[PDB]
Amino acid sequence: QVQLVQSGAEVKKPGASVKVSCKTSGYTFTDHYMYWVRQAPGQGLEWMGVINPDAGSVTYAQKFQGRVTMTSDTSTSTVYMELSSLRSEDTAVYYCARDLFFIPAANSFDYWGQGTLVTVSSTKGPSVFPLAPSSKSTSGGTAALGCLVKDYFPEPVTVSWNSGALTSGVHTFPAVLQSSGLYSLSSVVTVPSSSLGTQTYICNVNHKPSNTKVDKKV
Amino acid sequence: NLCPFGEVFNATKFPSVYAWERKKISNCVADYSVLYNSTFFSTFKCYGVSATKLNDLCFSNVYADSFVVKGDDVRQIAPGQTGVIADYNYKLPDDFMGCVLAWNTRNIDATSTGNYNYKYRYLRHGKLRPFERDISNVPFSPDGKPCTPPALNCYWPLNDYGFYTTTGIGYQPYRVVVLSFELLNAPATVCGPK
Amino acid sequence: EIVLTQSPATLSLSPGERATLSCRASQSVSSYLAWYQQKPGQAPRLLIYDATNRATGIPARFSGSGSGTDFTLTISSLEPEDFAVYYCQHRSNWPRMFTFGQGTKLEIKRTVAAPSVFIFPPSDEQLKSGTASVVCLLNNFYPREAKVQWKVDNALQSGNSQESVTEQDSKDSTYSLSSTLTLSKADYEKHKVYACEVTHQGLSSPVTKSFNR
Repeated sequence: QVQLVQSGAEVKKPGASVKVSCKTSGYTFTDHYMYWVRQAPGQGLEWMGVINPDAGSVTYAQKFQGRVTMTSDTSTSTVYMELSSLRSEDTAVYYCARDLFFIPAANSFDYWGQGTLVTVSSTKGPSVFPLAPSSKSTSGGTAALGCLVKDYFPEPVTVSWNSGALTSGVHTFPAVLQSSGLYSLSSVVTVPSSSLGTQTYICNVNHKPSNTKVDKKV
Repeated sequence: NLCPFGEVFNATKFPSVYAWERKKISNCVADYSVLYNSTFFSTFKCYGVSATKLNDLCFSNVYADSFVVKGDDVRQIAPGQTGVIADYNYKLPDDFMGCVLAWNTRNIDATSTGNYNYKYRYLRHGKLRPFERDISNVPFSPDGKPCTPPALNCYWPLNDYGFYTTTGIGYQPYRVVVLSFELLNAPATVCGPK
Repeated sequence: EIVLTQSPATLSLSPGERATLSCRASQSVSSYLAWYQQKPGQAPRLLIYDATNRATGIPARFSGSGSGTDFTLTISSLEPEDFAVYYCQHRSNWPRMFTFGQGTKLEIKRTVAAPSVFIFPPSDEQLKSGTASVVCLLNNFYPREAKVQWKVDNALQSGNSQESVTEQDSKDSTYSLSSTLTLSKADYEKHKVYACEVTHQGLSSPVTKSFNR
């Protein structure tokens, strides 16, 4: 079956260039229109990025005229996108999609890739600051906890409770790009008042690009 | 140099519709003058653009086609027509920016004794996509379970035309050359003369 | 260029009713439309091409329509795996242009629940490094409409507060909201009574929870 495999994440700097590949397999990569779309977090996708892999035919959008340059390789069957002059408004997921028609015609996209999360900032490490289960705000038979994280740029991260034991109320809020330039996460959990103190409550941060794992008891 | 459009029309033989062939004419200097001057074209029906603008717009990469229809099937080769040669033989898109060129060959590709050398597909699951070439000979059946040619409800997927020379003007071998202009915003490779 | 506009942009329906997604263009374009479906987290999926043709693998419940300047995608019976964002795409002709809409998210309609208000005082471990922040929790609320405002000595505050809302939970079809008020260490000790005001539709009165340091 047709499947488009892409590369992984790629963090770049505000002013460098990004080169993301799109390997195609499962079909004849000779007569098929290839495209490239990008979805901003919360926003939508808006550009064509139509690349004709036959010899050299390309066509770009209006907002992306001299910033993007695409190319194809009939030997490896993989198209390449090169976006230069990365500003602070290009942090988004880049997709590569095929076409439903053949090379002369054009229609909607049918087979999509997997995405390429590209961001533009400086890397750092995380910091775990536990919240406080205030005994005064325990109305309703239950309580609340927290493992509020601090500024950290890379976000292939995750949290848990007792190494994944308790899975009731593991609501983990998405990160937010603070004014400093990094991200911050949050994770609370609701437990009965009768289980206060007896059951342990320790989160587990698994920030891989920082090699920092801090387990703090609330 | 001169665009290789002469070999597209002047050829020793053309494939059938079920196995139509294409070209990759690019990086040339076309003329578009050997098509308007002569009058041996039966149906010169361009779509998308007009015949006058073909000499001015710089196309990126043009694509030619070649197949032989059963005379009265040229009408089915059109952006929107259906039948038996436009759903599982050669599908043309609605937004087709090209020109259809058909001319009669009742004396070059016909025989008084029999010309059983051109076939077409008339049994296929579903319909085809624009610019799709399905070269296959597997048996056909309403359900699955690929059967043998000897069966009760399984038949061959292709049928021979059977062109003659002692018939009407309808059942005659016509050679259709479908040009497909691809106008991408790329470095111009094929422009007009001068 | 042809700017595609989607009017609702938020369609809350029940699991089993019919959808009325719309996609209206600016000019009088042809029937060259394309609906999509992007599950949160995954990649977009082709739903209806040419505004009247069903794609491969798409169930029979999806049936689009439309012509000229009034398009509509109507789902016969909604399914629990059919709640996602739907985009409609228009293709130009000469300069190979493509335009997308804004996305009409489809969520599950559920009984309006009261948001359980909770506030977390900042720990002394963060005070040693400055930038003290207070977190207010809002859990188990169906409608994504909550005005989370703090009370600096019975006053207002804005700019220094960022809110984060999760997605609809598959268990009870509720949401969760967490607001964080960023401040300074020397600024936190200026006041004593910090309050979190919650203005929700399901609440008959704005619930305000406060604590004394």
